[PDB]
Amino acid sequence: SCAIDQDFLDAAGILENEAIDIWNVTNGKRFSVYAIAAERGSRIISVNGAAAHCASVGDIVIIASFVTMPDEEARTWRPNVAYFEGDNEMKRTAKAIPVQVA
Amino acid sequence: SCAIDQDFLDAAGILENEAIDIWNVTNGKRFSVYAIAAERGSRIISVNGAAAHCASVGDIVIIASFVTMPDEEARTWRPNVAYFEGDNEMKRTAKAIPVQVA
Amino acid sequence: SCAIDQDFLDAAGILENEAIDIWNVTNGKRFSVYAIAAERGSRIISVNGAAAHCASVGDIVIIASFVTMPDEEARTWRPNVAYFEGDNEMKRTAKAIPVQVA
Amino acid sequence: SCAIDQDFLDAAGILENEAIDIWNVTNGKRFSVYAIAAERGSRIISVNGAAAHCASVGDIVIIASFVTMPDEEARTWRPNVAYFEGDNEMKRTAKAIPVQVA
Amino acid sequence: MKLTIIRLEKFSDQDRIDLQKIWPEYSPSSLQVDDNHRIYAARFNERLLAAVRVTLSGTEGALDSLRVREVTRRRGVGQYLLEEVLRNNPGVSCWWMADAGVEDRGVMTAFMQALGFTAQQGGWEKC
Amino acid sequence: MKLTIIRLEKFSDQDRIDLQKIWPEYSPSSLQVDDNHRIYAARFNERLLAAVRVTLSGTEGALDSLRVREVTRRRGVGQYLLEEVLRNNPGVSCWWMADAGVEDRGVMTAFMQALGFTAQQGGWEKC
Amino acid sequence: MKLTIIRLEKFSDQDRIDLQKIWPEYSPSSLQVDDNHRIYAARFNERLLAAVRVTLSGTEGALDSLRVREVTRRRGVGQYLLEEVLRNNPGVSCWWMADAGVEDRGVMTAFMQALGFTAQQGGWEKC
Amino acid sequence: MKLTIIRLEKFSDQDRIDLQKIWPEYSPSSLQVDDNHRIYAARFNERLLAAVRVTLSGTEGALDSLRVREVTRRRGVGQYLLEEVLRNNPGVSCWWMADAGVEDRGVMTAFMQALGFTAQQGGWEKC
Amino acid sequence: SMIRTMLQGKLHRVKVTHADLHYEG
Amino acid sequence: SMIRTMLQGKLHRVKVTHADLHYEG
Amino acid sequence: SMIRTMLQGKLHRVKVTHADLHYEG
Amino acid sequence: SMIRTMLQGKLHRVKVTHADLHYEG
Ligand SMILES: CC(=O)SCCNC(=O)CCNC(=O)[C@H](O)C(C)(C)COP(=O)(O)OP(=O)(O)OC[C@H]1O[C@@H](n2cnc3c(N)ncnc32)[C@H](O)[C@@H]1OP(=O)(O)O
Ligand SMILES: CC(=O)SCCNC(=O)CCNC(=O)[C@H](O)C(C)(C)COP(=O)(O)OP(=O)(O)OC[C@H]1O[C@@H](n2cnc3c(N)ncnc32)[C@H](O)[C@@H]1OP(=O)(O)O
Ligand SMILES: CC(=O)SCCNC(=O)CCNC(=O)[C@H](O)C(C)(C)COP(=O)(O)OP(=O)(O)OC[C@H]1O[C@@H](n2cnc3c(N)ncnc32)[C@H](O)[C@@H]1OP(=O)(O)O
Ligand SMILES: CC(=O)SCCNC(=O)CCNC(=O)[C@H](O)C(C)(C)COP(=O)(O)OP(=O)(O)OC[C@H]1O[C@@H](n2cnc3c(N)ncnc32)[C@H](O)[C@@H]1OP(=O)(O)O
Ligand SMILES: [Cl-]
Ligand SMILES: [Cl-]
Ligand SMILES: [Cl-]
Ligand SMILES: [Cl-]
Ligand SMILES: [Mg+2]
Ligand SMILES: [Mg+2]
Ligand SMILES: [Mg+2]
Ligand SMILES: [Mg+2]
Repeated sequence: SCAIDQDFLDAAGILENEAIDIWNVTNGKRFSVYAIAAERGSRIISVNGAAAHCASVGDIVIIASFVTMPDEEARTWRPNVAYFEGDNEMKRTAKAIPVQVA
Repeated sequence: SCAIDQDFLDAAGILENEAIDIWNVTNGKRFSVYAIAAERGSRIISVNGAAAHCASVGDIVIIASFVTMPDEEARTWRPNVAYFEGDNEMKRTAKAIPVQVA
Repeated sequence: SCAIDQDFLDAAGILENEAIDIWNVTNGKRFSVYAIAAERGSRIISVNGAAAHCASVGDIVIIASFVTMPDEEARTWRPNVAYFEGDNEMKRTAKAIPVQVA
Repeated sequence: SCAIDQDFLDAAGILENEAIDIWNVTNGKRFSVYAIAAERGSRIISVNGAAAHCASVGDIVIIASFVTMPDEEARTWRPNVAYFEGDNEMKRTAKAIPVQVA
Repeated sequence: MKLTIIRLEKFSDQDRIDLQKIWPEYSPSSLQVDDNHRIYAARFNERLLAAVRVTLSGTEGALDSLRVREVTRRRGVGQYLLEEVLRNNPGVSCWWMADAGVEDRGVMTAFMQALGFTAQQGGWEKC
Repeated sequence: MKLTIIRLEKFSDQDRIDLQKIWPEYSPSSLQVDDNHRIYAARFNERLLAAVRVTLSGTEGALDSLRVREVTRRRGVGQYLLEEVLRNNPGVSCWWMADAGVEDRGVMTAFMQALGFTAQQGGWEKC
Repeated sequence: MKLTIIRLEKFSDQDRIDLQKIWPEYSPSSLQVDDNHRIYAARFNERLLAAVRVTLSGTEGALDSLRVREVTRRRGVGQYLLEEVLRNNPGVSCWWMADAGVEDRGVMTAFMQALGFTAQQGGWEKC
Repeated sequence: MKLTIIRLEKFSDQDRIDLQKIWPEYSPSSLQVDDNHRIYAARFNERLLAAVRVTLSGTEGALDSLRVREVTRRRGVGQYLLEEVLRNNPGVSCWWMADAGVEDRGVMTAFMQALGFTAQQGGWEKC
Repeated sequence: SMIRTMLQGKLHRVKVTHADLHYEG
Repeated sequence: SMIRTMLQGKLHRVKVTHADLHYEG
Repeated sequence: SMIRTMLQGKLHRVKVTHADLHYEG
Repeated sequence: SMIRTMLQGKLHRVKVTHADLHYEG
């Protein structure tokens, strides 16, 4: 349902066959699918099958994966975040989102 | 809510009473329900009750089930995939989806 | 978000504060909320707060709860089903849904 | 996707990076995102990115988090509830919702 | 619709097809129904899953030909069928079922006992 | 709406019905309210869940007739009711509740103690 | 579309590009196809993932040049490719594959054996 | 927008407010910027979270006044800020930061070391 | 160690008695 | 102790044979 | 070994202060 | 024994390269 360049999967810690959520910044649709692999280096983000009703080529999306863990571990957990610009050029990876200030 | 030929449940490793997601290729709707059994050999896919607002007879859908497991197991996990054509004739079962190439 | 006669919670094995899904047979909307208790014997099904955008008085709904368990247990699991007619009169409880035949 | 005053996160027992559901009382939309922290005392509830298609400034929302636990623990579980009025002034915290009566 | 126990007085074409699958040994007509000779059936999603014949003689009643389709066994269909036959015939104080044609008597006894019947020579009683 | 503690000065038809369920022993009128003789109630989803009578004499105050509907006990309704009565009567430095009509004094003591009251002969005090 | 095994009789521009990636050592034309000299390929999402050459001589058939793109190995593509070549050539009772050009014979043997072929001197047979 | 490291050449009203919160000890103007005296800041969701002053002398550069808002510490803001200052000044082969005003030198050393700087008498170096 | 999500129970065809945006919720 | 949600299996492009609001459901 | 999904906590009737498509997110 | 659902990772503002109803899916 969504094929993703393997390098992007690794950066964000997403697995082939893992459930993922897609939030479409362009058209506001929010949908859940699973990841398949695309060829490393291809830069591909392919929205396939029934999911293609929910995005078009050129749409800017945010792709997330969620895990479960005990409360004690979740208090120190750090997510794997990867940031893109342009034609799917990876600009930065990080392990935390900053605090939004007034 | 969705009754499914028992042979199709077995092929995909879906259980009676298991939560399932339905993605409608025909009309783009995405909904979650649970599986009930239909008679083995009947080829039936029956969308029942409130779910029948979301599909019509003749619609082509994709039915999926999701499981949880520890990270280490998930890295080697292989899904149970079954592929249909025509009037619900099962053409192939498989344990992996290929890599999409450029 | 949904207050439910305590006798109905007990019949279906739903707990106060448990996540539940509501599928509206009348208007086709599907939403997820949590259960609160209503007074035993009141027959009440109250859709409250933001959820009241999704149902009206008189709508016929199906309310479900989902649990997780290991694969081996799930193969023998039997759900708690309760069936209503008229003004929320409980007609039957059961532990299985039959097989749909051709 | 949703930044929330740290004091509000603590009151409700929500963690930075925890999945949350948002139910919009104003416009009826229901969406799921994750929490990020906003500056303590800021009173901020910021709906960011693709989620901003689903709420506007001034909308009244209900933000919830869900956890899983064994059946035996869930029978005595008490949720962390915090109640607001006006410009995000916290009026009360509680550990139970009352029973709705006829 | 949900599982419902019906008394059959007239048969649709579909009822005829489904009853063939339940009772392949009967070819009805040959199924004469009247006030004392009744057929009860279990209906789910517009199909008959199970049926039983009931012969009423006032305070005595007899059951025969109880069968649930093999595809939908052990999901409570036979029990609800028999429960509802008893409840809708509150005048009957003594019920008898012969062990005639029963494919597996030991399963039938387990079932009948779950329903409050006592095993006797040649059948099961609730009186 | 969410649980809210209100001072009742006038009673709607609904308030009359709900107060019958809270205090079946009182038949009001007979519930005369004025500036020194107050009824506070806990309202949730347009119904009264609990109520208490308050008698003010300047820096002294008395509470009587505290009851939470049995259906909604142990969900913090009584505690919030008493908290808000104290907070909205900041002039009162000495509070007394008699053990009159209390169904279970040992539960009442546990409750009153959780609220900072001391058990005394014949009631509970916070002074 | 889902993984599909096709017999290639004509080549699109895309087929030419994909076959370069599968068989960089061949530069076709040089790929002459006709009724007895066939190319089968595995197609997924509008790209060729794998291909094999088949030489038919009635009840004898030979396979050469089997390759799956390295990016999509161990996902069942080679097995389905060979399965479908056998199934679509039911006249062939003896199949041979030479060990020519095989990069890793020990992986090839594991694969061929999974497909019911026997390792022989110089290749694998199913006859 | 996501965390971004910017060189500040002009200050908006908002930049002035945010820089007061970062550096309450400075009252700018007094912040003269030019080609060799630069301010880099970390911007997130339209606010400045952190800033540092940079003094360039060809192949030598000095850093001073590094501070991340206490509310958003230990989320990688300081590290990205310093990374990007180094990367955008590829002419500089020797960097120095004095231990002036540092609130906790032992945290600063841990940080600077994570960034490849060596603790020296009076500051940290990367040369 | 694979964990399944299963229907636990269901209330089939109850009717909504009250619906109010201002109730809690 | 991190637990992942994984595709278990899928029925790819089946066709709906029956759809009825009054069936159970 | 049946595991339930339970309300953990809730913020009841907060008001949105900011909504921006370009904020992170 | 309370288990939380946490963001694991995210791809922030990738652009869709292909969208096809007939691709697998
Ligand atoms: C022409 C003619 O028809 S002649 C008559 C021929 N009829 C036969 O030969 C009977 C064929 N068998 C059947 O039709 C069925 O197997 C029946 C009628 C015996 C039972 O019907 P079912 O719908 O499967 O039973 P149901 O699910 O309602 O069972 C209720 C209880 O019966 C008992 N029971 C039913 N089947 C079994 C079994 N195989 N083993 C042990 N106990 C059983 C159990 O206590 C069960 O309750 P539980 O599942 O809560 O444990
Ligand atoms: C005419 C007339 O009305 S005469 C007066 C008659 N009134 C009576 O007889 C009193 C009847 N009982 C009640 O109405 C209630 O049981 C009350 C007022 C005592 C308590 O009200 P509730 O809403 O149930 O109590 P609430 O949930 O606010 O309890 C707060 C704290 O009190 C204590 N408490 C309350 N009930 C109990 C109990 N049954 N056992 C032990 N402690 C208790 C606990 O510490 C509790 O805090 P926790 O739950 O965090 O442990
Ligand atoms: C010009 C020319 O082309 S000359 C020919 C050159 N060709 C070569 O050098 C072959 C290069 N290798 C390949 O192309 C592939 O690795 C192939 C053809 C051998 C196998 O293709 P794949 O699609 O990867 O195999 P597939 O996934 O269908 O494997 C099926 C079964 O084969 C066996 N198998 C495949 N690969 C391996 C392996 N690396 N180790 C052990 N067994 C294997 C396994 O039993 C496997 O089943 P399982 O995964 O259920 O365990
Ligand atoms: C006028 C004037 O401004 S004078 C200058 C005054 N400045 C000061 O007094 C400095 C005040 N402190 C700060 O501003 C910050 O605490 C800083 C700059 C030292 C670090 O900034 P932060 O954004 O919190 O650090 P960042 O999260 O990027 O940390 C990166 C690495 O540094 C190290 N580090 C940072 N903080 C700590 C800490 N408290 N303890 C140990 N190591 C730390 C760690 O290795 C960390 O990596 P990890 O989290 O992957 O373990
Ligand atoms: Cl989960
Ligand atoms: Cl789960
Ligand atoms: Cl779960
Ligand atoms: Cl979960
Ligand atoms: Mg049955
Ligand atoms: Mg209470
Ligand atoms: Mg393969
Ligand atoms: Mg930081």
